[PDB]
Amino acid sequence: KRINIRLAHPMAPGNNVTVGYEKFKELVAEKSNGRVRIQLFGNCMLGSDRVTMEAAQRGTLEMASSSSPNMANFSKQWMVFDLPYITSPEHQQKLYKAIDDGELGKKLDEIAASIGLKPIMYSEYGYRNFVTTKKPIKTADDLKNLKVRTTDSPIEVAVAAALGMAPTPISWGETYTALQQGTVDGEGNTFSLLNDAKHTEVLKYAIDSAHNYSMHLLMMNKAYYDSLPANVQQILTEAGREALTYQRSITSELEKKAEDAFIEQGITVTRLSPEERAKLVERTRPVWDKFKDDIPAELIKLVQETQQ
Repeated sequence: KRINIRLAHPMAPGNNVTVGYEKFKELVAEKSNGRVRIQLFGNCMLGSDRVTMEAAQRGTLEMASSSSPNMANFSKQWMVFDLPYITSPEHQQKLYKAIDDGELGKKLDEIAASIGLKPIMYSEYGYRNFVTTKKPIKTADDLKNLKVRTTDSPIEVAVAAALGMAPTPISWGETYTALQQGTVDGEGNTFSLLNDAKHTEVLKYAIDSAHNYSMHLLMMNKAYYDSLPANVQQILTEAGREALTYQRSITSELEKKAEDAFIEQGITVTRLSPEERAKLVERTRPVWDKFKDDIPAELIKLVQETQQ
């Protein structure tokens, strides 16, 4: 008989992550001649990122996708990815290869297995960049004393404080109002999201700080995966790997288009000098020490090895 597999995620129609999951669904049905069907539950239809991931861990749902920062709720080891300047866009190809094929990908599988999960796709999300409403930012010093919106992420807060900024955690839904009303001076996020949410309407300045990286992790319940016939496991594995090839590339293209949209809307986008980049790196490096007790040195090293 048919195998029906539920996949919950929090993302909206047309989003880079949502569309990777559509390709995954398509590829599963092709490779299986229709025997296996992924049923998509996007847009938090089955609950928040956290609720649907816990369902996947406990086995009341087959698959779910969570952002790498939210995965830190299940194991703080996932914070390795959030550490400021642990990776940079220059080296992304080597990062993907390590995650997909390498010792890094093996270590992550171990971590996922310890919390009841099997990784299927490490969907690209991308790098966050600082933006402001009124205060020109072109250098690392321009950041000092900025009131900046953050999420609840510990690393986000510490990065802001390390740079001399005053972090204010504000929910996403409240952030546009806060910028418009001036309770914060700026934020840090992807160009794609800022453009898609039209934060660009209130922003005037951007720098290519690339000070945080994230992914969206599609996981299957490990016991469920282990209960499947080898040919089905391989279909899922292959489909996720193949879907990821497109999703990674689509994400890059969308980010380029978003940056173009910033410039078309009159936003000044400053490409930081080597000197200024070096200042952001060195100012934020002390954050790693604040979090190293929950992040194994071996995992940090594996990620670092992808950047050389």
